[PDB]
Parts: sequence; structure tokens; C-alpha cells
Amino acid sequence: RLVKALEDIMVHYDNTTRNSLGNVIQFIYGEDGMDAAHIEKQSLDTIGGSDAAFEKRYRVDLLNTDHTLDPSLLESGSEILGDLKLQVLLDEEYKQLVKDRKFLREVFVDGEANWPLPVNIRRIIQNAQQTFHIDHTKPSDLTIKDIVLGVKDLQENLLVLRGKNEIIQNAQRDAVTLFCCLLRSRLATRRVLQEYRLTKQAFDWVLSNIEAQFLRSVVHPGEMVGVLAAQSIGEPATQMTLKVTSGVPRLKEILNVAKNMKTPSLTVY
Amino acid sequence: LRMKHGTYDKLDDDGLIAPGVRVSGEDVIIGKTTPISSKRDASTPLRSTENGIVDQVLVTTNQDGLKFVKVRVRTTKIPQIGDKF
Amino acid sequence: VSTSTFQTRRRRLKKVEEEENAATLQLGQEFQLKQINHQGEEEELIALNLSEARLVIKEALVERRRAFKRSQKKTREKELESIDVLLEQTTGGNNKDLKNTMQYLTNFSRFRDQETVGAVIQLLKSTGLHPFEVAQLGSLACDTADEAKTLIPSLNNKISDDELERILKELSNLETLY
Amino acid sequence: LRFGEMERDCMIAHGAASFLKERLMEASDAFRVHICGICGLMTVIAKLNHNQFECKGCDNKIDIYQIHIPYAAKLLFQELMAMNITPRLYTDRSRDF
Amino acid sequence: LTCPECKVYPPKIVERFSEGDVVCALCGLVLSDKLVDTRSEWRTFSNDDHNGDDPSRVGEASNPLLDGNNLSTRIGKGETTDMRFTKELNKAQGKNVMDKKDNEVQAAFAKITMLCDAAELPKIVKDCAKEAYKLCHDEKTLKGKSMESIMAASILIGCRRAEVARTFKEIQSLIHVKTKEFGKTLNIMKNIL
Amino acid sequence: MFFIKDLSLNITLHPSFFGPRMKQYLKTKLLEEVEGSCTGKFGYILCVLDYDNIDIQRGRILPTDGSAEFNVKYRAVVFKPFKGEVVDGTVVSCSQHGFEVQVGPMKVFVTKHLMPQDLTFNAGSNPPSYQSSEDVITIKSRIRVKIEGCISQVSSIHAIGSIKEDYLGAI
Amino acid sequence: AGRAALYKEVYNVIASDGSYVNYRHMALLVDVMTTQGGLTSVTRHGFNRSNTGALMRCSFEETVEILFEAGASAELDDCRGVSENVILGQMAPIGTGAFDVMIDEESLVKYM
Amino acid sequence: LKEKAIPKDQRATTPYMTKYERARILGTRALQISMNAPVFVDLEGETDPLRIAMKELAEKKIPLVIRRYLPDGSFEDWSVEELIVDL
Amino acid sequence: GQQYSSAPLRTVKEVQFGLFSPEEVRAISVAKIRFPETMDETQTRAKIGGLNDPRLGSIDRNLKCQTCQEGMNECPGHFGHIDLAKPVFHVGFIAKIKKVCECVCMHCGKLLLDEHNELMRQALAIKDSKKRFAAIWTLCKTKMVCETDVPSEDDPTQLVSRGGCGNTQPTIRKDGLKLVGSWKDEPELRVLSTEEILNIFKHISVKDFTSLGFNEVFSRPEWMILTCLPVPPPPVRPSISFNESQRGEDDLTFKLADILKANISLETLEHNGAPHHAIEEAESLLQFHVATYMDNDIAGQPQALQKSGRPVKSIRARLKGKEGRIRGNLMGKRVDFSARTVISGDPNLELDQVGVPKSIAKTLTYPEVVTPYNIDRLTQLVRNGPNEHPGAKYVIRDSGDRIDLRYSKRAGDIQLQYGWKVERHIMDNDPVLFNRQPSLHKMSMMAHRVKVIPYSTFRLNLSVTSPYNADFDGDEMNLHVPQSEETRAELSQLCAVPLQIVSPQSNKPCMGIVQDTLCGIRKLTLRDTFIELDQVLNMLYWVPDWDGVI
Ligand SMILES: [Mg+2]
Ligand SMILES: [Mg+2]
Ligand SMILES: [Zn+2]
Ligand SMILES: [Zn+2]
Ligand SMILES: [Zn+2]
Ligand SMILES: [Zn+2]
Repeated sequence: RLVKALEDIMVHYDNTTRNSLGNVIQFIYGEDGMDAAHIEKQSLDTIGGSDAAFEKRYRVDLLNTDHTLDPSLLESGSEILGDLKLQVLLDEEYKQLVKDRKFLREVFVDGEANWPLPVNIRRIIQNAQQTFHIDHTKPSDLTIKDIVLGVKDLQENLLVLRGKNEIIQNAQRDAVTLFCCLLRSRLATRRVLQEYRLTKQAFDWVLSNIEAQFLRSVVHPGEMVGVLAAQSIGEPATQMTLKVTSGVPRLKEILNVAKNMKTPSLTVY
Repeated sequence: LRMKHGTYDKLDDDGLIAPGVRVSGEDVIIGKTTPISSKRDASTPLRSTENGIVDQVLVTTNQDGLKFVKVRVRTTKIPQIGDKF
Repeated sequence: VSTSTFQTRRRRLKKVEEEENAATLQLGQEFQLKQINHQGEEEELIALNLSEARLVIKEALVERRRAFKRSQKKTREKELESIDVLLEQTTGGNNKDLKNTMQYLTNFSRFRDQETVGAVIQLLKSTGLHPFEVAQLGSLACDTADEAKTLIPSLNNKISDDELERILKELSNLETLY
Repeated sequence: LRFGEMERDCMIAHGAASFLKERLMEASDAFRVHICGICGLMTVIAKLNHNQFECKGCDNKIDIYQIHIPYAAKLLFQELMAMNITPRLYTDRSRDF
Repeated sequence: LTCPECKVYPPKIVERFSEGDVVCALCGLVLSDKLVDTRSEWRTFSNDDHNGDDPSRVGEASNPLLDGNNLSTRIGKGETTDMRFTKELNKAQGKNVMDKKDNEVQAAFAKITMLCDAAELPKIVKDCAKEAYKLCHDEKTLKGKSMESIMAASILIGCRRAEVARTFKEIQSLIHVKTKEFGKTLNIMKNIL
Repeated sequence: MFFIKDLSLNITLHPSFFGPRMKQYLKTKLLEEVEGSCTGKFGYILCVLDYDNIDIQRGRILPTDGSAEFNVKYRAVVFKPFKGEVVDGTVVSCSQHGFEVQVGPMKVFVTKHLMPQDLTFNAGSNPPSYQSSEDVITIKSRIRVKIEGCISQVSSIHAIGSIKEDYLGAI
Repeated sequence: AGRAALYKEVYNVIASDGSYVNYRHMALLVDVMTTQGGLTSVTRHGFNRSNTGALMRCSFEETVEILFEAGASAELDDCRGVSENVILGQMAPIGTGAFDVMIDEESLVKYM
Repeated sequence: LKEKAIPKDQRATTPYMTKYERARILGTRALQISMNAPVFVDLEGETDPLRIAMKELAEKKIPLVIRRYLPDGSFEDWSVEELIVDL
Repeated sequence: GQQYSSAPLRTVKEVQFGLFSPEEVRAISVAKIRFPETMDETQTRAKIGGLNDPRLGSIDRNLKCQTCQEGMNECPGHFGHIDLAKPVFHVGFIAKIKKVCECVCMHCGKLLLDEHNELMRQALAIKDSKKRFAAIWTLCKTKMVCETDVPSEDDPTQLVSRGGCGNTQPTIRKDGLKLVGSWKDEPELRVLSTEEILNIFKHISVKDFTSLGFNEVFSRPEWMILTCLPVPPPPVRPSISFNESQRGEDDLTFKLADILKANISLETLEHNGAPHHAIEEAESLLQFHVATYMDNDIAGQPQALQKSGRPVKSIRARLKGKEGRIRGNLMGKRVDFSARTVISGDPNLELDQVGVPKSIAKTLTYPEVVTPYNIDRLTQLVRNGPNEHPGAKYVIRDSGDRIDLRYSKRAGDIQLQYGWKVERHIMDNDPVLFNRQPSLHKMSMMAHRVKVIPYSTFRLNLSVTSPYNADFDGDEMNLHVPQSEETRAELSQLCAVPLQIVSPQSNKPCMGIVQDTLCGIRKLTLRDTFIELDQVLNMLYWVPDWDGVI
């Protein structure tokens, strides 16, 4: 019944999900426009911990002697102190990071940080280190401008939807929302320079891979999506080995949309 | 008409193989024709997937008296790969 | 593999609809005057008078000989002999239909030159009669408004008897003296 | 051996459109019928040798098409007609989408 | 069939059933691609199915030699059935029973069937007695012979062929036999090829 | 009459032909199939115009066999006769039943009945002809006919004509 | 909010067995069940009573009855559904069949 | 209607080749090569029509265009030469 | 093969469903169908000009199929017709016929409700024809009068006269396969005759029936009542002439002989002195046999039974279930170029590989096309013959003429030509489709690399057991051999085992290290586990990828 129901549902050339009638089921596949085989559980960070710890990890105050990036971190570090023009780039950087923090706490109310997303940023950074032989004792060639704007630019290039119209562009922006939260959290100025210790050559490569991998992750028009969803729910229901009605006999109730249901309850908070 | 691609040679004039002859797939065990006119071939071949030696052959008649023949084919099955225990 | 047209039609399952072809200018569903270009634009029906048809086929076949010699890189009685040469170079040789068509046009054309053919095309186009009528007017040689209106019933009140008489006087003068 | 409904589901779920077609036609059924283009029936009297067609009833000897469909489909269609249902097949569209 | 490629008088052609082809043994050319299992095809007409569950069992066998061309279907009580309609429809079939003098002479078969079961005779004997009778009953050679003794004579004609031994005195007692009459009727039929 | 018609034919090419001389083979195949044909729908497809500007288009590759199908759009000169059309032509045959008139690619049969009163079949003539006091119609003469009716036979179009009415016949 | 409750409920059946199915699959099912405006059942009188192809609907549960009504309703199957092209023994518009392949003369002549 | 043909500039699909396109392309070309079609690459002693098609694909010497049909009936034609192979 | 046709090859784009016009049923027909006798032109061996082939379809390895000739493997079958003595309701539409009668005025033919009624004007507005008919019905099933005088859409002070006839409407009810009315001290109750219903239906306006969901061209209400019966050609209802005293006829052939017998009887009854009640009796019997042939499993009605007690396999019955023409013959089907045997695990095989017993490989085939690449190798296979493993079974010429390599005397000699196909044995590295049933998810069917091996089992790597749900406790699996260069790409490109490692089902790998390997991998890894040189060298060399560096 699941197969025969979701039979005709497929991804179309406009990243949409329709049936044999052209009726829109989903506007962008799986809300995000991604192929599930290219997804991985990844830590969101920004979401958790004390406000105090977050300010430590992300805040960069080139105008404050103790909260500036120590010149052990970058060549630029000595001449970076009290740079008014640059601090505006960082103030904007951190602003966006706190905006992301309040937001994610609104999306995942309980505060769960481990969500499946495409592109394993952790492993990309691991590989950049393993490859370029990153010296964890020498100051990076990266500029605040090199980092700040590079991450800004990479965001623009992570397209799921191409389309000159506003509706499509908004649709595009909305689908990348969550992933960009991950990207921003991971590629923060302090984090890149302090935690990762990346070079300009290393960082540029890190961005380059993020782009190609992201694009590679996006769904393919033609994906039989519906039959997939049906088989993906169907198969594990077979694996189900049997005071609320649960498992196979309850799945039955749901699919039939049975009005006279076995264990009716209401959780009063 | 419509003869089997198999070998009729193992049959003696009685349309039967003598017990003792070693058989093989598609080989004819019972030679039979349903005359309609000259005649069709309603012969009985050994199951293709099989082989062996003819064990016993019995000729008889039933309650009403129809000539019928029964053929026993003996094989020795030796344990092999896909075999279940 | 049956050769298709430039227009769409609703398969109402009821084949039964097809009406006859006449001198009520009730030509086929194909041959109706408001027709469509391969470029999709609505253009008017192209019916040719012989002479016009003869120059068309002739020109067409000459362009073809060129094309064939290009790919090879890597008096009236005299015309009858000449066309038979061109056909044995440009056509399948099996084109008995076209070989007769050409013998016919070479023998039945009133206007030889392209200049003359245009002068007919000009003089006849003020009339604004169906493209079928102008072709018949260029092919059938008439001396009276009646001859014309009889052989071409389609006309009848489309043109004046006297106005049509002027057209005929001009076409007889334009007629080539072979 | 049965290439059934569920096996079909998997070939679709993969995206192998041609392997499905192969298994359903070439590797099994695979039949050729001539259909009239006026009514969508397989009532053409195709005389292949003489290159003569004709669906009388539409009195059509011109508007004929040859289709490659499974024999069991030809059966279903003939069974639908036996029961007064007309499963008219067309080689042209008339709807958009 | 015969091979176009070669053509030697006796056409040595093989049926490669498992590979599903009719092939010319001499040249190798396959003459036919479509081949049917006859035995399995016959099993859609005659089968284990009495229940009517089998999607394979789609037909029914008949005996042209005896039944002729009479294809008929019982109107009977099914799972859901109001007995009213079964009666109505069968009542209707009764009025439509206006069968010929010979379409009513199939009741002479019903006699032989009742006479064989009483004589403890096999199915094959009936199908032979019903055969010989169906061929001689209309005969001029037989004419006005004792109709009761003509069908009893066909029972011995059936028993002689099916090798089922029965004495004239046995069949004589089974129905009623005027010895000279049922000996004369058994000879005109025996003469009828 | 004698029209120029915008027509399109579907030609199916085998992959061994997917070489540089592709277009050449297709424009050739169009001329093989189309040129010199006869359909009731269009009449005599006589001459394919603009051999250089013949449009091959793209070829949809079929999914079972590797072959590709193209809808070749071309312009041609067609000949379709109509009931009521007055036509000039030549006598090509002459029996006791009437005569045939060749008009371009097609013949028109004038039955001995749609003929003037006194013009009658004379067999003593050489070749036999139709002999009036003021007309002789035989095996080589020019005639003006009126198409009375057409008979569509998908390979050829036959017609029946008249010379009875005014302004028709000998020319 | 119904769609949300329905996702939650299905998700919870999968999570009771300690299994996990990626969000999107259960989303798609739930999205289907609701896009109608109400809760459409994955049953013969639910999903199968939509206005899809007749040959599509007949392949599941109501076969003949769907086909009689399709006949009397003078229904038209545009053959977009996978089911229809399978019955017809044609290349389905799915995956490899979701597009069309053509040859270009221009580029052929360019390459060789 | 053939108005449904979306112009070159104004195309909106992925500039990348779908797993399905590439699979059909390789399958199509490999079929054509086995059908005895001319090959558009120097086969460096190659024999397998798939391995051959993959060489054609990798050298971007395949004269085939993918007509991507859109849910409304519209379509976008993309040459294998232009499409990006990243899979 | 199957002979060439000049007709243009096209693909079915649309399926126009509909009902048969009795005029169309007659128009198609190639034969009259006058006799309830099959063949036997009385004790003969041929088809009578009355039931199967009275000008009909072809069977019996004989061309004779009316000019068409063709015979069995080319002829689709041609439809005949049976002309019914009186009209009968089509079983399927008795329901709708009742619902149409309840909508329309009996004897008048007009729709009971108008554009004048407020709630009807709403119903008539419905876009879905199916949803529209439901709405129209609910409102006018309660309308028990064909109105003539109706109040205007201005004020009810002046009544605008609509369509005529001011008759009472019957309270229509189903009683068997008959429709019974009741017109309102005690009502008038009688049976509505198929004849009336039909004439009343013909009288329904185009606009009226069009609102009821019907269509002026393909499906009119009048066509819901049968008059002319399409007689299916034998390929639909097969016959088998066994041994001259044994003949097998299809249930449908029996049922048609009943329709005809019934029809012939009623014809005689109507022709002769019509005794009314004797005719309506004969009618309901014809109504049954006709009904019962399309659907035998009718509620309330008795069943058509074949002597054996077996109920007749109706047309409905055949299409019906899972095993029915749709589910069992179209959505699914057994196929050629398929194999099944027991499965066993091989720790020595590769993940993507499948072990194939030589016997299977020697039976299963690939039709490789002759090109100047494979030309020499294919000749060698043809030369090797079908008996030896690396070889070929059949050679297919340009013509379509196929040659059985086990019968050609000049086997090795065959001068092969480009374009000729050589059906060769399945070889090592050929891509095959592997499948364990129940095929529950896309990973239950994956493409594998052949490894022709000894012994009667399909050998597979264990890490592949997980998605197939296989155990070597006597389980069997299926193989499917692609026959095209295109289909093998679909296999190698989208279905191949390596492409299935990380699954979209739960964004994680669907295959891992299992059983022995899993058990031993822990044991090998403990801090106590120490290997000495002798065994280190052997282990290192066991890794096929090893860099040769100790
Ligand atoms: Mg298992
Ligand atoms: Mg297990
Ligand atoms: Zn037709
Ligand atoms: Zn031979
Ligand atoms: Zn036939
Ligand atoms: Zn009324």
C-alpha cells in the first residue's frame, strides 16, 4: 500500500517533488533538496554550552588587548590590533553567530546539536591538516578579510536551486539556512586560526572541497523518491518483532487513519 | 509426429527399456503413440535434471483392464555443496 | 513513414466528417487558404500557374545539381531535350511522375521568362481573388469574361465582367511567342 | 522465474527504466499489433506480405500505426472489449503536461 | 514444417522443447521460436480443481464423438444465492427445452449409463456402447429391429472391444433378450463397418 | 491548382550511419521516399525545393534499438486534382469507350458520354478516333477537359472528365 | 499541525523498534497523506480513490470496478504513471526515462 | 506546440549531468558502438563498447543532447559537451 | 522472428476509455456468430461459419484467417458479433443504470432538477464529473415529480414553465438483475423493462447526460445497456483438440454458447405468438447468461457452473486478483534469461562478485553483436560450440534467421558478418542482476560481476548478506541476464553492489563486516595480540593491495 501510494512520486528537473499529475507534494525534496545517501550526523556546536563559553570560542575583539587574535595566530596579528575597519567585519561575524544561536534554539527547542547534514566539515579540516602538514606552532598567512569574506562567498556558491526569479531565489536561500549555520559555526575567524591553525593555501582548498562536495550531495532529477520512501518505511516494518498500542498494529491504525483507535491519550503539560 | 529430441535406442520393441540399462536426461523410458489419422508421439522421457540406472519395470492391467507400465529408476545421491543437513 | 502536414486536428473518433472538393472553392482540409509555415507563421496558400510551376521545378533542380557537384568535391523543342538531361542528373531516374510533369509544363506554359511570369503575378494580384483562381487565370487561356467565368465557375461575382476582360487583354499580350 | 510486482518496485526505485522494459518486453511477452488512428482499437486487418492494411468500420487504409506492447496487454485490452469497454490507444497527445 | 535452406525428402527436424525451438537437425536453422507445453496446456481444461480457486483452470473438456457440440452451463446455488432466482432461471430453462427427436434420443445414452452401472461395467464400455449405438440407431440396415434389443446389442459391441468379458446370456438377463432378435441386431451392427 | 506545400517526414537512421555524411544520407532518403509519391491527402509529391535548406532537425534516439528518428521538414511542389477543375492536356489513349488525357503526372478519362452530340467513335480512322463534322480527337491531340470526379488510389489519383459543355474539348 | 502530529506518530513507531529511517522518507509519506487538505488514508478508499490514471488505480485493489467506471466516465489516461508504461511495455518516465536523448549533426560533424 | 522549448540563456536545471543521464548516455553510445556506429575517439587498443563510450565521454566527444522535460511539458536541451561530469 | 511491417512505429501516449456503440460493435465485426456449435461441421475437423471462426481469428498451426492469413504468431485475433433478441443490462452498470433513472424523468427523459433550483445550480458547478454525478444524484433521487411549473429567479409570484410532462416518479429498487418501480390508497408497482430504460436513456439530452459525467462521443448512457455483443476471438478463449474423442473448450466459449442458445430461443418466442410472460421469462435467462459471462461471482444471483461443480472463470475473474491479468501478468511476469539455485558464502569472493555454477553460465546467454573488435573472438566461441564453457549456443543472422550451433555441421567455418549477433555463454565479469525474494527494498536487487565457478551454488561475499536478508540455510536467489549494451550500463552504473554501500534509507552504510570476520577482528585487535614474522609475511601478502613494504 505504501509502494502503490508513493509509486508515481519523483524529483523533477525544478528540484520539486510531484506525482503523475504534476501535483506538488514537496516544494524542494526532503525540505532541503538533498540526496539522503550524501548526508551525515554532524555537531552544530553554536546551539549548546554556556553563553560564556560561546563568547570565548567565537568573539574576536581586535579593539581589546585580551580578546584580540594573539600574533602567534597570524602574521597580520601585530598590525591587526585596534583596526577599526576590520572590527566591523568581526562584529558583523559574531552578530550573525549569535543570530544563529537564538535561531537554532528555536528550531531544535530541547537543544539537540547532532543533526544529519550534507558535507562532513570536520573530516575536510582533518584532511587539510593531514595534507598540507599544518604547523600547529606557526602563525597563519590568512587575513581577517581572507577568512571573513571567503566564508561569506562560499555561502553564495552552495546552490540547490538555480533560478533568476525572486520566489526561486528565496526558495534557494531558505533551503541552505541550516547548513549555513553549520558552516558559519565551523569556519569562524577565531576557530579557523586558533583551533584549526589553517594556512591560506589550506583554507582556500577547504572552501573548494566544501563547494564541490555540497553540490555533489544535491538530489538528482529522476530520483524515484516516492517508491524509495515507501520501501524505506516498509522494509524496517518487516524487522519489527512484537500501555500504548505500538509497532505494526499501531502503524496499521495510522495508515488506515482509523477513527476508532486502540490507545487514545493526551499529554497534558 | 512431434518426436522428442531424445534417444529412443534404449527401448526394446516392447516400447520399454530393459532393467539394468543406465539412463540419462531426455532419454526415453516409455515409448508411446496416440494414433490419429500417421501417429503423434506420446512417449515418456526421463526428467532432464536427473540420471541413473533402470531398477525394475512392471507390466500390468487395472480393475477394468488397461495395459499399464511402471518404471523404477535408481540413483545414488552423494552429499555435495547446496545439500541440506 | 507516410508524410505529415503543417497543421493540428482534433481526432473526434468520428472519421465520417470529410466534405467534398470543388468550384465552390471547397478544396481539401489541407489546401484551405489560411495555412502554416515550417517557421510556424500563418502564410497564405501557394497555388501556381504552369510557367510559374515550370520555373519553380526548373530552378529547384538546378540548385540541386549544384549541391551534388559541390559534394562531388569531397526554343521549347530544345528545352524538352535539356530538361530530360537535368532530370537524369538530379532525380532518381524512376521519377516518371516528374518526367511527365516536366514534358507537360514545357509544352503547356504561356509565359517563359521569369520577367513575364512576374508581370502576370503583378497584373493578377490587384484582383484579390482566391490563389486558385489566379493560377487558373494564368494557366487557362481565355478570350471572354464568359469563357473565364464558365471555365472558372468559382468567380461568378467576385470580379466585374469588364474588369476581368481587361485582365485577359493584358495576359494575351504577355503570352510568349515561343 | 517471476520478475514480479515487488521486483518491479526495486527496478523503479533504482531508476533502471530500460532494464525494466527489457525484462517486461524482450525477456518475456513482446508482441506487435497494428492499431487504427481514428478509433484507438487493434482492428486493423494487416496483410503484411501485400503491404495492405485497413480498419473497416473507420474505412481507414491510411491512418495505421504499429505498436510494441506485451501480449498480456493485448489480451487485457481484448478482454476489456469482450466486456463492452473501449480501451482506445493513441500515439498522439491532446491535453498538455 | 520443412526447412527452406535444405529440403531433402524425409525432413529430419527436432523439437528442442527445453530450449523452446523447432530446429532443422540437418542444417541447424531454428524453424519456430514459439513452442507450447501441451501436457501443461491440457491441465487448464482437465484438473484437480473442483473448487474453482485455480486461476490456471479456465476451460472444460468435452467428448465430440459422443456429446456432439453441446456446450452448456448449470445454473446453480453459489455462496450468495437467493433460491428464488435459481428456481426462476431453471424454470425458464425448462420452457426452453424444446429439443429435437434426436436431442431427446440422448436419453437412450442415459439408459446405457444406467445399464452399465447395473452390469458393473467400466466407463470405457459405456463410451463404446454409446458410440456403436449412436452410429447404428438411425440405420436402414437395422430398420424396425426391437429398439430394446438394439441398444443391448451395442453393450456387447462395447464389451467385445474394451476386452471386458460379458456373456450374451448375461446381457440377455440384464435387460430382456429375445435370443434370435438380439443375435440378428448384433450382426447388422457388426456388419455396419 | 499545382501547389507549394510545407511537409515533414520521419526518417529512422541506423547507428552505422551516424557519420559525417549523415545529413547527405537523410536528404537523399527524403528524396527516395517522398519525391515521386502519391497520397490522397496531398496529391503527387513532385519536387523537393531548396535542397540546401532542407531541415534535418535533431534525432530522438529510440530506447530499445540504438537507431535515431528525425522529423525532416521540407517544401515541395504538389499536384492534387479537384472536381470542377478545367485542365488542358493531351490524348494519350483512345478506345470505343472514350479517351484518356494526360495532364502533368495524371490521366483524365473522358467517357464517350460526356462528349458533344455528333462527335462519335469511328473505328475506320487511323488510329481510331472521335469524328465530328468539325472535330477529330485521336491518340496525339490537345484537349481541354472539366474534372467531373476523382478516384483516390494511394499510389495514384485517377479522374473522369467531360468535354460536353461550352468552351471545352479540342484546343 | 495535523501533518506534524502524523509525522511524530509514524516516527515514534519506527523509534519504538529502536530503528531509524531518514526524516525525508516519513516526511514524503505524511506530505502525501495531507496535500489533499485532510488526512488521506493509505487504503483502497483513500490514496487509490484519487484522480490519477485508471490503469494506475486498477493495478492496486479495485481492478475491474475502476475499469468499468473508467469506461462509463469516458476517462483519459495521459500515461505519465509508472504503472501505465509497464502495462504498455514502454520505457517509463523514471530515472533514465525522465529525459530524452538526441543526436546533433552540427557537433557530430565538429568531432569527426 | 514546440513553443515549450526553453531558450539556451533562461535554462534553470543543474549545469551538472544526472546519474541517470550519464548512465543512459554511456548505455546509448555503447549500444551505438556495438551497432557498428563510427567512434569519435582514438581507441588506444580498446574493445569494450562501454569502455569505448566512457573514453568518448571523458574526451567530451559524444554528439548527444539531453532534452530535459519539465513537469508542464517544457524542455531544456543540454549537450554532453556542456554538461558537468562530477559523479 | 516476426515479419516486417511498413506501418509507422509509435509509442502509446494516451488511453481513451469508453463504452461500445452497438453500431461500432457491429462495424468492427468480421463474423455473424449464429450457432452455439463450436466446430465439427457435423462429425468433421473444421470450424463452423457460426461460433469460433465463422470468418474469425486463427489457431491450429493453420494460416486461414480471412485474407489476413498471418496465423497464430502474427494474427491478433478478429472480433465477431452476436445480435441480441432483446436488450440486457451490462452487469457492471445495473448500479449506474439505477442511479441514472433516479436522476432523469421516466417516460419524459428530462433531468428532474434545473438551473432554477438553488442547490442543483451548485451541484452542476462541480468540476470533477464523478463528484458532479454524486451531487446531482443526491438532490434529484428525492425529486418524485417532473415539474412543468417552477418559480422564477426574481420572485415566486409568477411561475416560469420549464420542460413539459407532469408525471410521478417511481421509487426505483433493485430486485435481482431487474429494476422495479413504485409510483405514488396503495401504489402501482411493476418492472421497468430494459427496453423502456434504453428508450428513456436515448431521450436524455446531451447537455443533461454531459452533466451526469457522460460523454457525447465515447460513453453515452444508452451504451450502458447491451444490444450487440462483441464476440472475442479464440486467442482470448483458447481451444485444444486433443485425441479425436477429447476436446477442450474455454469456459467463455461455453458461456457464449449459452447466450446464443438463450438468444435463439427468445428470438423464436418474439417472432412467433408472443405470450408476454413466457417472453419476459426467456429474457431474464438471456440477461443472466450475458451477465454471468462477464462476472460469475454476482451477489444474490446463482452461479454459472461447469458440470464438475466448478464455477465458470468469467472475464472479471481473469483480470481480478494478484495472478490476474493486471497484477500477475503485466505488473509482474515470469521472464527468460533468469536462473535460481541455492546460495552459499565465499570468503574468497569479492563484494561486487557473484559465483555462477558452470551449468547455469552454459545455459544463460548474451547476444553480442559482430563488430570488427569482437569479430575474431566471437568466431572462436562459435567454433568452440555450445558444449565447452567459453563458447556460444546460437548465431543470429541479419535476416533474423537464428542457427542452433548444436546442429550446424560447418560450426567453426561460419563466416560471421558485422551486425550478426552471437548468443554466447555468460562469462567472467559480465554484469548480472542478483535478487533475494521478498524484494523489500532497492538493495534486495543489486548488480554483480560474474565469476563462473564449479558446484551447483550461487556464491556470494558475506558483507552482502545484510541487505539481501540471506542465510545459507537452504535459501535460493535469482539471476537476471541483461540482453542489451544499454541495459548492462543501467546495471553497472546504477545497481552495482559498490554503489549501494552507503544507503539513502538511513544515511548510513547498509553493509558492514559480519560474523567470523567481526568476531576475529576484535580478537586480532586486543593489546595482547602479537604476530611474529613468519605469519606477518603471509598476512601482508594476503592483502592484494599491499605495497610490498614490510
Ligand atoms: Mg534468510
Ligand atoms: Mg541472518
Ligand atoms: Zn478504426
Ligand atoms: Zn536445414
Ligand atoms: Zn487474422
Ligand atoms: Zn418528464
